[PDB]
Amino acid sequence: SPPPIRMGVDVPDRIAGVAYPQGTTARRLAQIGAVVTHDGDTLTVTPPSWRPDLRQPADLVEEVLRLEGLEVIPSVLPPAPAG
Amino acid sequence: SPPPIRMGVDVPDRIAGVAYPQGTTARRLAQIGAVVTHDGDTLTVTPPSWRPDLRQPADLVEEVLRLEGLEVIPSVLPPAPAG
Ligand SMILES: [Mg+2]
Ligand SMILES: [Mg+2]
Repeated sequence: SPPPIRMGVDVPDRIAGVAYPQGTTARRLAQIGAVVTHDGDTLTVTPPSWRPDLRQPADLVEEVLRLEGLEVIPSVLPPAPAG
Repeated sequence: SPPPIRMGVDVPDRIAGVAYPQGTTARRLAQIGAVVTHDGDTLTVTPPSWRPDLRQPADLVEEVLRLEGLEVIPSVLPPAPAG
């Protein structure tokens, strides 16, 4: 088993800009073969042995975003300062 | 006496972008001769008879801002819109 990863339950929601339904992050991370335990608002994710690419929370964010479909991510313009 | 004017207690703070000390708006408006009464977070300002120019909250904002001095207003570039 690779080392466990600690990540907030709403981290994929923040990076995607989408409010995913309840339990979406835990369910998708369990589908790809990882074991997820709940510690309040923080998830402890241990990726499966066949997924050594999952080392940081960003690696887990890509798993949720790609399985939920990148088409659900809205289109908002960033707040760029005066150049 | 001209009709009374209602505006928020922090309206001059918002228009100026400066967090004035508490009681600044009420002190300055009474200083120019207006009757100021308190109702929660809304000020009822009755300008004096020699100030018919004070008719709207914007007129009251000018009095607080000019007496406190426009030098305290910081230089904050607004975010660049997607032009
Ligand atoms: Mg990846
Ligand atoms: Mg004026």
